[PDB]
Amino acid sequence: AHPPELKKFMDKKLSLKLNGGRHVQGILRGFDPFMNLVIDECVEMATSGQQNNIGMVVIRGNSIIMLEALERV
Amino acid sequence: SAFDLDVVKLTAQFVARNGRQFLTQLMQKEQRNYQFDFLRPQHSLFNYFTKLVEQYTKILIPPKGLFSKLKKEAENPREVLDQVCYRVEWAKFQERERKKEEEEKE
Amino acid sequence: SIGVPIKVLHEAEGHIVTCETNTGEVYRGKLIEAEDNMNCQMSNITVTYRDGRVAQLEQVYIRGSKIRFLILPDMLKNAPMLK
Amino acid sequence: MKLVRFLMKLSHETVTIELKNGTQVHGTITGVDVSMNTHLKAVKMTLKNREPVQLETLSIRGNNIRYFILPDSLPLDTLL
Amino acid sequence: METILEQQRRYHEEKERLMDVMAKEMLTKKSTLRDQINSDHRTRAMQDRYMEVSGNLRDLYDDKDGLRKEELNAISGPNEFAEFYNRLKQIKEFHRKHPNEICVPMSVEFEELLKARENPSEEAQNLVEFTDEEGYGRYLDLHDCYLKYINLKASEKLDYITYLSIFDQLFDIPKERKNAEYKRYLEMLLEYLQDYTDRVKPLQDQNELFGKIQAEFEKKWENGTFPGWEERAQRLFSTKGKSLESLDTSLFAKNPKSKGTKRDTERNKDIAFLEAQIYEYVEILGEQRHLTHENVQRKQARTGEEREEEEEEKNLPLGWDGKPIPYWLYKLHGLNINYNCEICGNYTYRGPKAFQRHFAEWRHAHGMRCLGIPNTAHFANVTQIEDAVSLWAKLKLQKASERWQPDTEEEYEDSSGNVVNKKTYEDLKRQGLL
Amino acid sequence: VKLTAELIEQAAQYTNAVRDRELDLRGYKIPVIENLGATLDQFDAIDFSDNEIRKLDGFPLLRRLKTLLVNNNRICRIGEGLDQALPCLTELILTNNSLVELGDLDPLASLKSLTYLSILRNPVTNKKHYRLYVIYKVPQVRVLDFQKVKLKERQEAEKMFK
Amino acid sequence: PNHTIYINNMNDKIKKEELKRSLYALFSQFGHVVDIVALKTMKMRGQAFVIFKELGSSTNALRQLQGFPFYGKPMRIQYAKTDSDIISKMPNYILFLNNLPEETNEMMLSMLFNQFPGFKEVRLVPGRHDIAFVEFENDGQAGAARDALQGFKITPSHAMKITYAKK
Amino acid sequence: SSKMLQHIDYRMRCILQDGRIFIGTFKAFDKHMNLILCDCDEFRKIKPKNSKQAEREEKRVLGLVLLRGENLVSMTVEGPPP
RNA sequence: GGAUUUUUGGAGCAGGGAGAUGGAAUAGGAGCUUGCUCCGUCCACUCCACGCAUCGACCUGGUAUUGCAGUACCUCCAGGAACGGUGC
Repeated sequence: AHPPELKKFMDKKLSLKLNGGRHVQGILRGFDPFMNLVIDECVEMATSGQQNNIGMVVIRGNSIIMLEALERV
Repeated sequence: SAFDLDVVKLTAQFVARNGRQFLTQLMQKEQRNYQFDFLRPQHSLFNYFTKLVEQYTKILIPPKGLFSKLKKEAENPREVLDQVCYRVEWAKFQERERKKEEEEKE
Repeated sequence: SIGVPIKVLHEAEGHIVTCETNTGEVYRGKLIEAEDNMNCQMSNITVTYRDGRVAQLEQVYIRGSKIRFLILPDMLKNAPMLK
Repeated sequence: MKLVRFLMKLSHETVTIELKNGTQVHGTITGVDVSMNTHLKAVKMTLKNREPVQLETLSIRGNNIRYFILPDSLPLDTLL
Repeated sequence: METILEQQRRYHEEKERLMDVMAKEMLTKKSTLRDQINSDHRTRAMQDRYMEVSGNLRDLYDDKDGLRKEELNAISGPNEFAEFYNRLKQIKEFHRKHPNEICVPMSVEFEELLKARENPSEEAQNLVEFTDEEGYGRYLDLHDCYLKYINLKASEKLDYITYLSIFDQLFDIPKERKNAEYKRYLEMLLEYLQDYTDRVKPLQDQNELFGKIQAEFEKKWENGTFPGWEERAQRLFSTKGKSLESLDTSLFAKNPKSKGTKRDTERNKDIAFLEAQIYEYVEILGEQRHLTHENVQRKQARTGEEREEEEEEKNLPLGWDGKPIPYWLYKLHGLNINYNCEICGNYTYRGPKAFQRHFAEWRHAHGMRCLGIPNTAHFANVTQIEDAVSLWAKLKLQKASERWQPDTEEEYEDSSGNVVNKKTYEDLKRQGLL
Repeated sequence: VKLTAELIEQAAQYTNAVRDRELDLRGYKIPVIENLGATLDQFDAIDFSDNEIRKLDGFPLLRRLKTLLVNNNRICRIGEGLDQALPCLTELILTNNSLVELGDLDPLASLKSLTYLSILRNPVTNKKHYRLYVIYKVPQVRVLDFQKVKLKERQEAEKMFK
Repeated sequence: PNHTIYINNMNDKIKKEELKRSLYALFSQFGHVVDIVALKTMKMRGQAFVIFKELGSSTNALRQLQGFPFYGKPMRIQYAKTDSDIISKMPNYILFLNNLPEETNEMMLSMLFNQFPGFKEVRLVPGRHDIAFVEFENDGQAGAARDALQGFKITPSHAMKITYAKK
Repeated sequence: SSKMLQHIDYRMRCILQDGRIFIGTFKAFDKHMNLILCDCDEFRKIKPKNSKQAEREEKRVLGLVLLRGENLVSMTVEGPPP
């Protein structure tokens, strides 16, 4: 029962690796103690270099086992 | 010591080949310009020399390693069981002998 | 209750560690912020993605749910957990 | 009630565990806790396409097990 | 070296030590049954040590037949004797003795203090040869073949009676199809059983029993070992009948007896060896399987305490006249109160002055000695040992303080107008300056 | 003096210099090579610093071995059954040893796994074409006298002594 | 001297791990291998250190391997100026120390004099400076370390040599 | 009970989520039982992808590894306690 | 206290095609053993689309550094792919 420490990373850019080998490039926007980091301006990155802007991805920590930083925040 | 034991081994090698009671390979070694300190019978080493001679004889009997070799030992645990039981029977008779001798002396 | 595993994770956070994840995503770097739920924040890390092009990123959020293991300070072998 | 408590009726008990990594092992486990935690002993284990590997004191997990086989002299209703 | 002589020397030492060890091991014994099985194995293995000696000595003619003619001369002597002795007259002034010239075979083939094993006898035992309940020769492993048969047949009533009946008999009409892999499974259970038997009869000639069993497999089954009165001759490993003995033989080497059936004379070779070994092992252990079955009946019907353990096999203080002490008096003396004396092996005392005198009583004295701190009064009533050690620590410091030590206090000027202590003064004095 | 499994179990089996499992037995002068497999498949290096082992022999079946120290020893020859008992073996460091003649290089070649070797301080050292014999007999070798092997050396060592 | 021994002057086209394997094979002989501190950054390239169990072990590997051939150039090994982090977390009986520092710390002087089987005591002559007299509870130890210290470096600005005290 | 609490402090081969064996001188347990394996290494199958090439294992050592609770398939002892 | 981070599980599975190319001694079926024909598990060579790229370690020779500090891993050019998993 403890929220996660995305606190200075919020409203900033992360490039995330979720299951299916997929990537979500986006802004940290919203979460729950369930770690469900929700990315707006988030775009998919497939196996091939194809990428689609998804509008607002509420990407559950159910799969996303990685995400790297674009800046220092 | 290893040197004295080697000298006793040479004494056994000479007692295996001494073919006459007055002629051998050690009659020369006794008074032939060298030391001969195992040649004494009044030395206690004479007894170890006699044991080494018994060993050389156990190697010099034709059934002991000259030209015939029996495999009832090299592949024989049944004859080995027979021999164990034979040693044990000799031991039982000997225990009886010791008990009877102790009783008689007492 | 509270895990000496979590005490080990707290002694392994803050400096260079090397986490290893499910599909081979292994990040060797400053495992800055790890919470007892193990969602490890690494900093200035070199992560392989099992891809052998083990490239260096910054401030990654490597979850611990996929974490196969985590190489920690070799200096705390005399931990207070085991002692 | 659960059958975790039925598997709690196993100590000095000849069992056979088919575990999660294609494993199949004969084992007299050491002691099993409420979350199925049943540590093996003198166990002959063979995962998928394996050998009869021996563990004299091993700790077989819970949710990483698949199937359990109890003794033959084991009264079922008395074990649950 | 000495080959036709020293080789026989080594062989005589080996066989003689082996014969002494064999006589002792086969005359005296022990109480243990696992030890008895291992010791029968060890008597067989001592025969085997004499056996290596004999395998070296019985074909050892490559030195004898050739050196008996060169050493068969009657002319030479002190010449070669002097070559040898002048080589032997090197500097052997190394004044020490060696009993490791004759004193090996006793430590090789004798008994030990904790496990009666010789130089070889570091791992001599029934270590892996005895399972949990098997008992080194008390029970056997029928559970594994039983589990294999269970997984094969899958019968809702393949229970104790059926198992024991299939595993006791020799060659009845079997309770499972031998024309399937059940025969091979019986052969595997028989391989385990035959290993058990080769461990349970270790003093018998293993190779000779093997040769007898080989003559058995090669003549005693197929040359009319089972007579009859279809009934003249038939096979339990072939499943072909004979109008007579000649018909049986002729169908042995006919076309359909050569390669025209997957159960042919060679196409049933593995299952046939399995059947033969199983029948022989069962018909030998008709008493052993019987004792194991009696044991199993006990392990099925015996009570829980016996079965498990065999598988695992008013406070009133005294008066001078030894009665209760009455209650107001007990309250006065206050025995209820107990004192945890940690120094005394966590001894705990009732009665307060009792407690106190204990500090000079023995158990406390011992406690002190082994604590590493004398039983002086200064610690009496300090019962915890870390307190005791820090107390005696500062006490030590104070005793060393108030000691006058001339080494550090008593101090000496050298001649050169500068001063040192007694110690350093004498140090540099007697190491050549002062 | 008896070298036992006392001194092999009490030996140190832990992180070596190159971060491998090493088992040191320094300070025994152990001349007896027995009772070793009781490293229990958790060892790759067997070290006998300060030993007097009459030659190179006496090891158990170790399919894992990755380093062995037989330096400061009494190695005179080289025993036969080394490869099947050390197939993972590349480091058998037998410097400060007393190998003499190239007949002590007879089992040296039968290994397929030898790359990091040392037999330094032996009278087989200053002999002419000794490193030539070595670079002939050791195909898969990479570390010889702590400097790389050479294809020119291999050409010399194969071509000579036909 | 130091138990941490410097081992350098080899090639750089060789690897850190590979040269570590070579150094282990060639160092378990002259000393013990505790840890090989090897950095192949540019500020300290082509060099490493081995932390041996004994200081005389390290200096003896240095004095025997005083230019031993290896890895592209004969490698030179000496004692270090200090010791490594593992060991950091861890003829007569009396002899005059000449070139005895008027600056040395009695602690390190004691660890020097007790390199040998325990020394009796060291007495740095506190009158006319630059002299000492050290005695060892084992005279063979005194003579051993005093002969091996003839010309010994301590505070390398000088060589601290101890000979048998005279009559 | 805490079964492993006797067998800890020795080099123990812990099994993986993917079938490796990792002999670490195991320390301690939990309710999730996440492993803290000290002096710990790993080794897994170097698959030849063929049969005329044979199967081995390349040596990896993490030292002290904090194996997350989702790891263990088993825990056996492969080294006595040093 | 079996629901998005650890213990009631997403685990299982299968290796791309072909040539009058070949090995199964002790092991496959039928043509009712031998001979010979066709048939449902691999590897060695060769053809494609060395199953395709990255990078890492290494073998090859040349090549820059003489230097003190606690390491994911520290030269550069060029070849080869003996080895690893990442996208199809």
